Amino acid sequence: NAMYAVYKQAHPPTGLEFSMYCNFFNNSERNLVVAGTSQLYVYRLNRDAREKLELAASFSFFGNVMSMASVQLAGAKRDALLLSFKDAKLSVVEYDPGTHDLKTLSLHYFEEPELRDGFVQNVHTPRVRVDPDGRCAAMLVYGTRLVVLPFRRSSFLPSYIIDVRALDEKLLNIIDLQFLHGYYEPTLLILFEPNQTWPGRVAVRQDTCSIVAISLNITQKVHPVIWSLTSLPFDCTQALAVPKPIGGVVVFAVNSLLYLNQSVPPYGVALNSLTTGTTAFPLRTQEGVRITLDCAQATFISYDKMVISLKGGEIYVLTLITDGMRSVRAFHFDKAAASVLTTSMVTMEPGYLFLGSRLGNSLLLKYTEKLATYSFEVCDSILNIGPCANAAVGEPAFLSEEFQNSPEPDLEIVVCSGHGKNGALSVLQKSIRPQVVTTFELPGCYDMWTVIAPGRRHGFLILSREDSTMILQTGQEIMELDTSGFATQGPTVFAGNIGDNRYIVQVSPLGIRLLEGVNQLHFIPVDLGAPIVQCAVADPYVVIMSAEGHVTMFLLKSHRLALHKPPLHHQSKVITLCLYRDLSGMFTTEPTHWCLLVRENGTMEIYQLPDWRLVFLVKNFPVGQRVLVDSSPLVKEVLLVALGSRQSRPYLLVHVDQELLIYEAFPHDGQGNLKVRFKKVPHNINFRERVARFRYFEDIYGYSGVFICGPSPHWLLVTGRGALRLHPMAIDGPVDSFAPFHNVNCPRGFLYFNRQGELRISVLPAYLSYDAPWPVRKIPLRCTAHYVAYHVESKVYAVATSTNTPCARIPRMEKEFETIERDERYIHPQQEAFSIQLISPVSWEAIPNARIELQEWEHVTCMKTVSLRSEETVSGLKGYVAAGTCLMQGEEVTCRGRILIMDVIEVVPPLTKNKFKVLYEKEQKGPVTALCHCNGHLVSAIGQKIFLWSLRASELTGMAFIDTQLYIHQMISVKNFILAADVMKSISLLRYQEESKTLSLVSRDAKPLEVYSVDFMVDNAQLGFLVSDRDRNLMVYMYLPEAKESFGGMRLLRRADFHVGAHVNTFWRTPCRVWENKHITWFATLDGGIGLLLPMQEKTYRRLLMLQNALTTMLPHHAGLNPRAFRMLHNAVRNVLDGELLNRYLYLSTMERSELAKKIGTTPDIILDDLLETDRVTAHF
Amino acid sequence: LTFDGKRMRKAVNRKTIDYNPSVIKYLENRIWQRDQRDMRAIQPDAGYYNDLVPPIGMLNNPMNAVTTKFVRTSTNKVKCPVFVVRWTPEGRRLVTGASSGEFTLWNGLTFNFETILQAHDSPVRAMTWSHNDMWMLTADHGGYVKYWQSNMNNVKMFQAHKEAIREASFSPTDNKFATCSDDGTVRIWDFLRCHEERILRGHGADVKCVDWHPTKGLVVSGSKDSQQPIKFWDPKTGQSLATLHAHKNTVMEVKLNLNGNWLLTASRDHLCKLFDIRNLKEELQVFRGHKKEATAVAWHPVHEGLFASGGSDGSLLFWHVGVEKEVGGMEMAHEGMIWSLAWHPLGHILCSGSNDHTSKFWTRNRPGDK
Amino acid sequence: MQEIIASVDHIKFDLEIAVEQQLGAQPLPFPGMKSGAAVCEFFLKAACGKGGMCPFRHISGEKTVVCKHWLRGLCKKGDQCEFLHEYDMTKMPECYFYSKFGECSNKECPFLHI
RNA sequence: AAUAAAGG
Ligand SMILES: [Zn+2]
Ligand SMILES: [Zn+2]
Ligand SMILES: [Zn+2]
Repeated sequence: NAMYAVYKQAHPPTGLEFSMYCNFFNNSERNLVVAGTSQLYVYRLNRDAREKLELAASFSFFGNVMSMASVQLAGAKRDALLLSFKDAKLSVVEYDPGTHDLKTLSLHYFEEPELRDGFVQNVHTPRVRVDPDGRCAAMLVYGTRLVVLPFRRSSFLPSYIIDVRALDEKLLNIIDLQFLHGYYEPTLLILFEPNQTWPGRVAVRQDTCSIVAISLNITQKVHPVIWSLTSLPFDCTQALAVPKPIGGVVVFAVNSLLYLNQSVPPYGVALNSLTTGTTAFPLRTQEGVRITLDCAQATFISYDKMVISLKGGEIYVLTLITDGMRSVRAFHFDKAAASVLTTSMVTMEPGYLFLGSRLGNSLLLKYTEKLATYSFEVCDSILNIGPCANAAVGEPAFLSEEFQNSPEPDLEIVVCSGHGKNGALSVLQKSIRPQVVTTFELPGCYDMWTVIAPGRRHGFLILSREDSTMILQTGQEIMELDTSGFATQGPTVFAGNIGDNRYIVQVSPLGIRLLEGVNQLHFIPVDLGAPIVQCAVADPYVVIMSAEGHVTMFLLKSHRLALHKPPLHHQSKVITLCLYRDLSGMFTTEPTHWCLLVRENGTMEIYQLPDWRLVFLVKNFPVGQRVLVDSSPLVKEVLLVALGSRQSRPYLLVHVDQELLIYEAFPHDGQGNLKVRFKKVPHNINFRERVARFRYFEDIYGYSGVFICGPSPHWLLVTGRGALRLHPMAIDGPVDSFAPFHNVNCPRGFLYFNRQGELRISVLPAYLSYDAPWPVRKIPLRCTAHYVAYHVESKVYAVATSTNTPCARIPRMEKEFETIERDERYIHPQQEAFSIQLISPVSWEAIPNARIELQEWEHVTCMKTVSLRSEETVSGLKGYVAAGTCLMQGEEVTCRGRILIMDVIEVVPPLTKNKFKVLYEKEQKGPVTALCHCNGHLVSAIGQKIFLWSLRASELTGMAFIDTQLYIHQMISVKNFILAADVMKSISLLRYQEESKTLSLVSRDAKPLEVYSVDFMVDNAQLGFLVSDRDRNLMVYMYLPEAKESFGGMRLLRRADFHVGAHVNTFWRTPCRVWENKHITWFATLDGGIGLLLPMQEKTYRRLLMLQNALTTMLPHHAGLNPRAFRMLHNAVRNVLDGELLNRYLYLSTMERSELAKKIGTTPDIILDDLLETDRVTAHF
Repeated sequence: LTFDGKRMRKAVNRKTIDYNPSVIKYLENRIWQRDQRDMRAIQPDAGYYNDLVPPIGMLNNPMNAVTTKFVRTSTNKVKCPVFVVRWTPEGRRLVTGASSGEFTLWNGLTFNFETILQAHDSPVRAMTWSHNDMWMLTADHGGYVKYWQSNMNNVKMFQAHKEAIREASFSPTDNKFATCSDDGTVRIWDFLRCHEERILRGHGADVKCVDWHPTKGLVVSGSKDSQQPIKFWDPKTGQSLATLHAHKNTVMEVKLNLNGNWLLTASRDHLCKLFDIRNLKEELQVFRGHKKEATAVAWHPVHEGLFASGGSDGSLLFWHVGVEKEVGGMEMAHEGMIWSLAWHPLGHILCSGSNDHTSKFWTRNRPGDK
Repeated sequence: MQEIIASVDHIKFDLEIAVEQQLGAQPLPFPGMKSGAAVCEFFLKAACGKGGMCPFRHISGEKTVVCKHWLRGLCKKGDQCEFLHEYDMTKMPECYFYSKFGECSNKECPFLHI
């Protein structure tokens, strides 16, 4: 009796961790390779349109990247990336220029239990270093085994392992390792400390750290020591290799700065003055400086200077003052600027600097000069929304009054993002809600065109209809112009603008006519054997296609339309075509003109104009292959557009039977043919239930892009960065006609038909940004946000936040406060103060003067929206906001707490209509560590007991307690049950009885496990418990009394596992859209992604399991990793699919789909039914 | 001198070593730190009284758990030498068994007397908890094994050996256990019935330690016998898998590590030995430095290479596996011999019960002390 | 997540069926034990099957004052103790240290001073 | 009630 489920990645993670600057694509330009957990982004630095970074490529892995390096091999024409994955995996990959993807050059597994020396748990991450002269690489695996990989003058050789502790001067506890600059042989400088100590034991032992220079001879596997030093300060943190011609290392310790070299006494300098009685090293004070160098990032921006990002944000510029022979004499600090909490840092082109951050938005900065001072300027920022510490689910404020009266609810996710000076609230929605400015009722009409007439504001709304048409004047008020030069007599097949909007062309199934306002200039009748059915305008060309397959071209020569017949004599009937006015520079063999044509015999072709010359052909087009290549199923539509900055990135959209296909053009290179190929793009758009379904707009709110109409409508947007954004819009129904619009009521807006015969003139709600994986609004708090709680009846957000101050006192046993008194150069402690704010979803600005400050040293350990019984509401319950507080003085003070029940009320004021009503605030006889509700009671966790309180007449009244585990830190209830979570024991299932007033332990997981959070997998008449652990694993346990190993029911049996690959700290869950009482269970990971588990049937689970095995064994994967060993724990039960792999079936041609479904036995229609139904069921937010 | 709990003593501000501030600090560091490569270093200064995380907060430094700071000494009023000390599974409190057969229950936060019970009719020698935290199992001198519940109630008392039982341990499923005796045999028992499955008759005399394995079915024993000091057993079968000639004196204790790869043993020839449980032909390493015998050993419950030991002279030393020389220690911790050690389930307090009639509490050091 | 969006009230669970019927339950292996157990429903409605050795808490008598050892979790007379195992601070015993002398040393004294 | 006060 198990529970099956799919996993899905509802939002890719955002926080970046590594950055590098290398020749990724080729040896012409260099560009920025940044990484994340399981993600890789190659950005191209622009200098126009004002610097911005254009996303050039993006890849994802079945493995969390643990390190990254670059190398320039022997005969290669680009740099190879050496990536490092879990416990030992060194994978060397490269760029594939003929397919625009990432090829795996080699894969190295160094995972054998002989290498662990006994220890089962691994705490020593892989660390990959590369020699500056690209002559070898090193990888420190398991904290002991130094793997050496030479490169050839196949550019690879047999790697070999070294016992780093077998060397003379046995190494232990390695801190960090580097290669030096300026040696005839490669040389690894290792910083370690043989005799380890603790900041509580520096009185007993110090001067522990040492360094060694291991000169690696790769030709005959010899590696002696050349120089070592000992007794260095106990808390050395980092090593920095100093480029030539200075040439040494710079070693950071928490309180000092050291420079080391050959034949040079260690030049050390103490920065703050906590080096008193903790080092016997000779440290000379640094005068006008008082800082600490832990958790600091550093990079050299010249041979002499370097930049340092401290633990708090401040950016300094260190200069290595030298003698006449570049022997570092003294140092110089200089506080340049302040910035974000970096997590990496790299120097780009001279003048630029990328500060990578997983705690806030990554920043590209610029530095100019003015012995030198550098000022910094934020040039650009990459959005980040992690770590997602907590998440509330609240409803948006305004919804256009037509979109109400709808069954599906309208929801919104507020998330506690960032840390420190960078703590914000991220508001996320998934769809788009068009702000409906006005509505009409025009039944009968089935198509429209919005054309500019006489500064690019739209004139006539050329509508269309069955037998006749209709035209609206639309300058100030939407008024039906009648009796005009246009053709109202028949059904219009096209309408546009030619000659920089100076003209109009209305194409009808009898001829074409060109206009100049209301009056027509010219009309030429078109008869060729068949009626017109297709028309495509690229200024100054017009190409019209017939209902049978003839083609004819027009242009505007100096003033009406001129006839021309294209010499495309061929034996295959034509089905579709389009024109393309290229402003970019990619289509070569400055604007040019291109005609993309599709025939009946499968083929596709691309002609240049006006000559109608062949430059590119594809044999088997409608199948949907993955790279379109120049060769020497009912295709319904085809559209080729240029997007990005200044029309830089061309895509090809295709509507084939029930399928959407998206290609992006990339360059490549018979002879005399188009130098372009077309790589397929993955997506999740569903076309399942002669007018165009693709609608190009530019500047609908400031954005260029396309609208994909149909049963599942979508917005395809691209911005200054070439990041493609695919946003749903299904609040209205299935859209079936669209038009970009610009008036005095809808300035930079749009208008569209739905399928109830209604026009809607609308604009984009101008408070979210649409250049993000989801539409997001960031809200900076300048502090740290811990807990967020949407209070319902008030529609407000209660937010518990903190801020750091210096520290002055020290508590004692009768609670003396021994005041701290040090010299001037003393780095004070840090001390948090909490505040509980209100935030309004209307302006997303904090309500003025409704803020609860809390007593000094009083941390808040929890804040929830609990619904407690009361004789004032209909449903007998009502929601409050409760927060439990721990007053943590120190280790030697009996930690107490306090419970704080607030309400949010309505008062006579704009924003000041809401205030806190502190209904209860009282000290409890122990720490308060988590709380929830259970049928109207406040379930509090005080110390090591769990109490169930009743708030009557505004005073808490005990009713039951129970004795529990070490430290409860999470509790979640459902329907009389409670589920407690502990910090070293896994979980316990509890219960309450209104009648006898008795808690009771239903059962428990007797094994040990370090939980982060816990929730419920709700299924039809079943209930699992979803747990996430310290090891990035989700796990579903159940209560099965008749299971013969759930003995008396007194155990929880792990009925499913899954290795998500990321820490999850918060869950929530929503119903569906076979799915009767199944709930989707969502969560947010501490890396900035969103995910979901969906409960399934077994019948479907087995089919999709067969498919999953076939996909993982029959396809190649990026960097060779396999998606089976990546979803394993650390006994294993694995009743959970992958979801991120099943969607790869959607990315296969129909030939390959048929092959694989036959090698399983099933039918690709049934496969796609399962997959796409799982997709449409989880379409929320 | 009677102490019935009715004497009206004035208040006392008890010397406390609390863990809740440190745990709260750790829960707040989780959300914005990957691991200890994202940790801002604690300073050795007296004002950083809030920047301490528990042993789980840092796994790149086991040195923190070297508890050489005295806290509190817990002596009864009618003194007896202490034989075995065990934290209840949730760290709620601490239990001491002494040579009078009494259980003395001490608090685990302020360390004060809570209660006392007359448990055995004989010096209590063995005390251990099941892996599910439900059953406590005790053994006295020259006699019985008794079953205890979490509230310290006695549900079943059963004669096992005609002579003194020295140690015990549970099966990973807690359904069957072992007892080694002064009769030179190891008897393997069923639990729900008090039924004896096997008798193990390999030793020469006075099996004085036994221990099951966390996953496998192999039971280790250790004796006075200079000819077969350490032996292996298969419980269902009852056959000596191997024999281990490691110590030439009565091997006091024997400990299998939770990763299932390591054995550690301690003997009256001043030494402790770590053995790789699969390759028994050699000695994985020899922990030297004890001016007299070694009598008690205990692995740390969070860190995998850290353990503590105490000898016949009052010393208690702290050792780490990959490390050669002694890591830390306290020379005159007691006056008599340390009989039993116990780490706190969380790993920050160490209790040591000795032959000088007391039991002392040790904790981690404070930043920037004297 | 909220009681408005995802409302599991119209549903019955496997738990709620295997809890109020005591489905997986074996009798006690030793006589005399049961704090942290269900107040037996069958014994309330006079249908207790396990016969005195029921694995869940029997409530035979009526009791008046809170059990002094139960508050610390050390009561051995469970299911047969003379004193309530209920957390009702209005039915707590009287302070010895106040009733005899006249000055309690516990600032947070849970015992009824009077 | 079976040590609530076990800093005697
Ligand atoms: Zn009953
Ligand atoms: Zn009782
Ligand atoms: Zn009192």
